[PDB]
Amino acid sequence: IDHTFRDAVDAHFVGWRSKKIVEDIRRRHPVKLTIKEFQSPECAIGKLREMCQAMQHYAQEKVIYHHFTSIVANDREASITFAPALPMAKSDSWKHIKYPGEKEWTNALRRMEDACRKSGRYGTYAKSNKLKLRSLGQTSYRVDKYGRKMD
Amino acid sequence: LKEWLGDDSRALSETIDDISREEEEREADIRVARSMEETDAEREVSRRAYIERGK
Amino acid sequence: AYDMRVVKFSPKDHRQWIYCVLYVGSGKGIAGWGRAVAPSTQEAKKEAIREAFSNIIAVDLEQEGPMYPVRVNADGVRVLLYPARRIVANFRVADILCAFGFQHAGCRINLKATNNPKSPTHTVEGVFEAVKALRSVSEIAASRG
Amino acid sequence: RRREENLYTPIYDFCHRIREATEQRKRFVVVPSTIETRGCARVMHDHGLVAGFRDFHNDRAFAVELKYFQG
Amino acid sequence: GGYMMYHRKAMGTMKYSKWKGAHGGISHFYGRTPMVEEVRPNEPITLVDRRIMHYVHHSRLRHFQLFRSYQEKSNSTECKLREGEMLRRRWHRRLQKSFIAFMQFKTMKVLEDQARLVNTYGQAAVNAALGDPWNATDNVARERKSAAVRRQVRALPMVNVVPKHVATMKQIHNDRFNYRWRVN
Amino acid sequence: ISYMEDVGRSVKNPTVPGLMSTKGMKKKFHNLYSSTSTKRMGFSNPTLGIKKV
Amino acid sequence: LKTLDVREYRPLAMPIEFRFYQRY
Amino acid sequence: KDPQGVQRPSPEVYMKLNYKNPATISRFLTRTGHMYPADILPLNPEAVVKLRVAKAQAIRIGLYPRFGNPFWFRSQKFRPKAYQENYDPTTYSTKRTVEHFAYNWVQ
Amino acid sequence: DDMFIWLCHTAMSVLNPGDMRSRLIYNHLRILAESVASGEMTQRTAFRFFESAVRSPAYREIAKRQLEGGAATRLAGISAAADVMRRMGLTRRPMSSYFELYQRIVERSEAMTPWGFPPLFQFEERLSLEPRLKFFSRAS
Amino acid sequence: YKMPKNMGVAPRFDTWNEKYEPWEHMKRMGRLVGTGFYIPPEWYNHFRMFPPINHNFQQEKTLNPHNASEPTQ
Amino acid sequence: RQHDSGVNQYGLKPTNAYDYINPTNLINFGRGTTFDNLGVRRAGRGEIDSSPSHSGSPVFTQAKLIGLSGEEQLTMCQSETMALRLCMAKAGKETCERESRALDSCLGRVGHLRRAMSEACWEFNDWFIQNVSDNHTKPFQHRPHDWRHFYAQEKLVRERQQNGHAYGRRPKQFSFGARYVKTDGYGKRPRLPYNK
RNA sequence: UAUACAAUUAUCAUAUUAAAUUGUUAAGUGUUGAUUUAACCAAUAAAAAUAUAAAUAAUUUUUAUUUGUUUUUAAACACCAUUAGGUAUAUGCAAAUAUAAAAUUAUAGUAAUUAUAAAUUAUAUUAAAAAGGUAUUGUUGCCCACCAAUUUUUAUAAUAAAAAUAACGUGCAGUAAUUAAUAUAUUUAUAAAAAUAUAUUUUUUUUUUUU
Ligand SMILES: [Mg+2]
Ligand SMILES: [Mg+2]
Ligand SMILES: [Mg+2]
Ligand SMILES: [Mg+2]
Ligand SMILES: [Mg+2]
Ligand SMILES: [Mg+2]
Ligand SMILES: [Mg+2]
Ligand SMILES: [Mg+2]
Ligand SMILES: [Mg+2]
Ligand SMILES: [Mg+2]
Ligand SMILES: [Mg+2]
Ligand SMILES: [Mg+2]
Ligand SMILES: [Mg+2]
Ligand SMILES: [Mg+2]
Ligand SMILES: [Mg+2]
Ligand SMILES: [Mg+2]
Repeated sequence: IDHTFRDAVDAHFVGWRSKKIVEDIRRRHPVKLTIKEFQSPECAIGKLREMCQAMQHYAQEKVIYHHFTSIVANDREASITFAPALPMAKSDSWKHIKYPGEKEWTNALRRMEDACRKSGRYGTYAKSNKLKLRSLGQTSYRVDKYGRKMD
Repeated sequence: LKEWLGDDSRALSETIDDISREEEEREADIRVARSMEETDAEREVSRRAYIERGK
Repeated sequence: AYDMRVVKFSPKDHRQWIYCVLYVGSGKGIAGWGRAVAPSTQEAKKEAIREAFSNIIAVDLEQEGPMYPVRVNADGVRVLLYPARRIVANFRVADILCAFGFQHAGCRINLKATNNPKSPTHTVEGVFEAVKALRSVSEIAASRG
Repeated sequence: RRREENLYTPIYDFCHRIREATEQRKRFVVVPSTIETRGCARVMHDHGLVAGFRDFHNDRAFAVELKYFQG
Repeated sequence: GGYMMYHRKAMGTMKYSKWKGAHGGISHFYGRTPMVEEVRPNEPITLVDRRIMHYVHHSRLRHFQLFRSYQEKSNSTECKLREGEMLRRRWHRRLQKSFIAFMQFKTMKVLEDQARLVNTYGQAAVNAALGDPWNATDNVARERKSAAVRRQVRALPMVNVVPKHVATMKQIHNDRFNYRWRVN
Repeated sequence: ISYMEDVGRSVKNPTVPGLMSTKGMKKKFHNLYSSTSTKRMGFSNPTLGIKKV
Repeated sequence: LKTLDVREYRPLAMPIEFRFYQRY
Repeated sequence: KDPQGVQRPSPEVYMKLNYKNPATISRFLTRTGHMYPADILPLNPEAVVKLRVAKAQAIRIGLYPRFGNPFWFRSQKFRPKAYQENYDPTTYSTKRTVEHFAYNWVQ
Repeated sequence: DDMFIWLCHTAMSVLNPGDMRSRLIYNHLRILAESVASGEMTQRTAFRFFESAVRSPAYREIAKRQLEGGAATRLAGISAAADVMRRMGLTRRPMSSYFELYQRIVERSEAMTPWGFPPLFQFEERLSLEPRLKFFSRAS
Repeated sequence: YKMPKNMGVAPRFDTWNEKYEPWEHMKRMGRLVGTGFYIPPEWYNHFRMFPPINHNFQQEKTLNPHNASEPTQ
Repeated sequence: RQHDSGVNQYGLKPTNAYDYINPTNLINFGRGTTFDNLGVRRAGRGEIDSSPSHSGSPVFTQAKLIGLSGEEQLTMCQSETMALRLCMAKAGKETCERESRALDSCLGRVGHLRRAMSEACWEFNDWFIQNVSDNHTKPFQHRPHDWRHFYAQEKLVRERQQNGHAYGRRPKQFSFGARYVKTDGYGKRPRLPYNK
């Protein structure tokens, strides 16, 4: 099972998708979280960190055990992989929920910075300066269609 | 009226089996339907290609 | 009335065709109406005119107006043509009924004037349909022997 | 068949028999026979709206002959 | 678990699975046997088989059996399919009658043509052209001609084609004998 | 027809099967060449492609 | 429901049954 | 003349459409023992009632098999087997018509 | 030229159009013909005029004294229909009338159900047949 | 929603006859000429005194196949 | 005049009010369309929109009728080909070209036969277009919903039997062996729906 | 602000002159094993056929009666979940499209409408010929829900309901649309929705007058 998601993502998504992925770990499946679409490497890991620090928060309360497997920090892919505990004999012999921590993060971070700097391309896409029409509803002042104030 | 059946059995059976074979290999040349022919690979390819079409 | 309709000859090719509704009349007892869809304005005008001369109706003026109510509907347009002391009608319907030389007719389209459907086309086709359903008194008398 | 429905009368369906038989251009109609119904027939035949009519002293019905002119 | 005989999994071959009923001689199939053919001496069983199969296929029995014996379908889809089948039949019948009513006219024009040939060449001549033995001096000629006609009239066994069964992926129809798409 | 002669029939299938296996090869029809669609406007018909037979 | 039409769809067909339902 | 035959079968046959005539049951079925659809072999409704009832009874008494037509060959005399050599002006067979057309044209 | 088609219909498409030599029915046909030429009438209207024209009281019951299945002989019809085109000035060269009226009938003689016609395609209507398949047409 | 191709131009199968029927033209032309302002065509000059038959009615208006509508056909 | 009354100068002549609002209908019925081809809605033959119709559904099986090129197709010579096949299979010492002569005779005739049948069939297409086909103008009869009114008549009946109550209702399907698996006191066969 | 439905034919929830209800039949062992499936995993496999006639038409059943939910698996299929099971189809309860109605939405104060069907849209093995569009120079077309702000009415249910609405983020539900859709039923749930049981075409058709 592989979950691919974008760089810009709501708190909402983080919540329900976290619960999903953990529910998938509980059933013994392969789990890999992947960002193949990103503005910056830094952002990409911002979200990997978000999703993971939500995941342990939720999966520790329902107490399902999995160990962190693989961090691939790369030009076109920013990804982490988790492996479940095989049996209740595996849960009692090794009882751990094992995650990366500041060292592994920051290290594969600088590794992504250098890996991406070497290829000369720092992201698949970047945000565009376009402003779509936006209503704010009730306002205290004059506002143009894009949601900006009148000088 | 019943059946003529030629004369000797094996000489008839040879013919029947021959023409069954010829029909088998004139059959094998008929176009199948796209769906029968293609794998699940290109099914999923065309699926994503369709979902994303709005861009 | 004049109007514009888009006519698609192909998925690329698009023409602008126009649409005419008119009525030919002479107060001496003969009128007719026509409509057409053509490429140009002049074209649709001429087409509508020969379509209106194809459909010419006449009216027996011995009686000068209908002697009984005619209740008749054109497509979706319910029309009442009834005897009156004078000519009473919508301005357009009125000079259509004048085109026939009716003195005593009176006529109403669709109960309330706000009732759907209402188009200039409908207004014309209605009164012409109604008049075309009208029976002369002589004809009625022979009809009963 | 129910409450909200109209309550029909021999006159009501006498008229509608004749109307529908006139639309289908029939020569004869069999029609309900009551006092005012065959009264109505005699009056219509007076004015010549109807070719003829007869009551056979049949209880239910009697018959009317329709007239067409100029098609 | 217990399966019917026309079920997919019916007669299984596995370490657990064991076939049910008396399987030989006087058997489980005793009064359940739809067809029986005594093989005529010196007749290959391939003609027998293709006769049986042509029969079943043309009368749409093999259609039915294949259809019902594979998947379940609600009585509504069964009705829809059967009545659709029957109404398509009705339509095509009313087409056939038209064709036939025309072909009898064509056949008439032909017979008429034959009449005109008759009064161009005379009746007897035309009969000559059609194989009339006016040259038959004695019975031996007659018996030669009629021996010819005998050797024509004797019917060699017809090998009638049975359309193959098409196995598709998830099997929307196991009635599938062609690759055309169908309305389920 | 030129050169007719009275010579006798041979044994059916005198020819030994070729070294290339025709059996192990799978037949491709629809995607074989590349095509250009003449579709002018609208969504392509779902029954031809995009629909299980 | 949404109070407006999300789609701009005008069919031009006028089946005689839809219009005069008194007679059909 | 009969779109749905009220003529088929002729009267005598009804007598034997009971449970104890396997033969006369059989002349109205297929070679598998199933009935023909109405628009294939049309039967007077009486005959259909009597027939499905018969086959039912006969089956539960053991006088007719649950599948198959045991009299299939014997019954062929009773069915109108139509020779391709004669022409019945009324057929839904489109083959036979064109066959005779062929024949005469070739003549 | 469509005139010849019309006349073909009056001749061959009508069972029992009375005795067509009689000056009465003859005048009916004459007038209607001159009204199909010069466009004063639709072909359909003139045909329905012809078959609905007034002939003689108790027409069918006098028809039982001549005809079995109500099909009269077609000679009077064709002789009258040629006569009318000759006496009216229809053609510049006299023979052409008769020839065309004759020829168009002879060609249709070979057709399946030759003297019956579908009522919609028989005459002018909104939807028509292609010029090859039109009935007494020169292009068949 | 699939429909037979030409339903757009489909004729009215009940009423398409009315337009062409001889009586209609007799009445219409009758009140046209009555005006004094129209020169009567000659067919009118003729059928003026030989008006068409009365009781011939179509099958569209009368839904009876067994009705023998025409004295002629 | 010089052409049809249902077709004027610019296209099909627009009679009903549908034509004036939607005048694409006058000039385009499809990709088989030409200008002479308006008012004749069927287009030429072998051409797009050339197919004749029968009660509204088009006739696309014509060859299958005369038995040229069909699976059910009529075969001219069988006895010959079988006879010759038998000859080939029996022995190699004697070779019979007599059989191959009877056969090639048979074929030589077959050619002309087939051209005849094809010609007669095209005449049938012409006749069918003139005297039968409605030119796609009438409603389909060939699919069950077109007959809905018929089925309605039957549902109505099963309702009046039920005291005019359950419309479209049918008996609950029970089980493969509902009758013999149920104890005394419970319904062993499916009842009328009103009876439940 | 007042100022004239229909009554010959109108599809969602106020039924009504009706003949049913009850039937104890079938099926099962020889032996050493790759069946089913596009693909996984559990693991004996065979099976449950019969009823017409008759019941009279209308006038005070509307608090009465009535519209596919059903004991028994030590019996299966089927379906649901997954090597550990659940369930496996009218003895409780249960009015309800077969139409009596007055412009759309909305619990009957919210927005200003809505709904709709035949024009147009290139590939379905005939001796080339049958096909659909919620789009409207038309699939690079439109649309669908959750997920923020705000606006406004109220009959405040995890977190009230409803209506306006132009962000952000998920997807890809719908236009026969990548396992056809639609309605009811029951279950399921990030969100459109999905699984199963029935009806059904506002889905595209493939056609044995005793073989
Ligand atoms: Mg208004
Ligand atoms: Mg179990
Ligand atoms: Mg709208
Ligand atoms: Mg549309
Ligand atoms: Mg659709
Ligand atoms: Mg179309
Ligand atoms: Mg087309
Ligand atoms: Mg109600
Ligand atoms: Mg509020
Ligand atoms: Mg709210
Ligand atoms: Mg989708
Ligand atoms: Mg779906
Ligand atoms: Mg779908
Ligand atoms: Mg649904
Ligand atoms: Mg969901
Ligand atoms: Mg649902």
